[PDB]
Amino acid sequence: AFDGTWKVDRNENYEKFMEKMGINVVKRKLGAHANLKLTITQEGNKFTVKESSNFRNIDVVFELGVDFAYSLADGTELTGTWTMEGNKLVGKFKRVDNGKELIAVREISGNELIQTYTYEGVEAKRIFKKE
Repeated sequence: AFDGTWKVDRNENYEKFMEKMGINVVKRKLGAHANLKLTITQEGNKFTVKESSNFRNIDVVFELGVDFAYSLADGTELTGTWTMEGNKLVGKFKRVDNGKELIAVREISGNELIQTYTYEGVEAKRIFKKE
């Protein structure tokens, strides 16, 4: 493992969007409604290896600083960057829905992870990770 694998959660869009975005009938709550495993390992300027989620499971593509634009569980809505060293995270782009560029944190604490996503402005996170 380049850094770890630690795996459950993510931030709640299910909260952000729940609280602010659109909320509705938990439509854009991609925040919480799935198990997932997160791993990150290949080159050293990277953080990327993780195939597990409620239905799909594969997540392996990163750069010293990039993320994707697609919708984590809908049409297409996401940003691309993630720029840090492997120890912390900070990288961001604007979403796909039109453009919300905000995302910056590593998920790490003793062993507990923190994925803080953002979008125009909402940071939010939910994770308790790693065995």
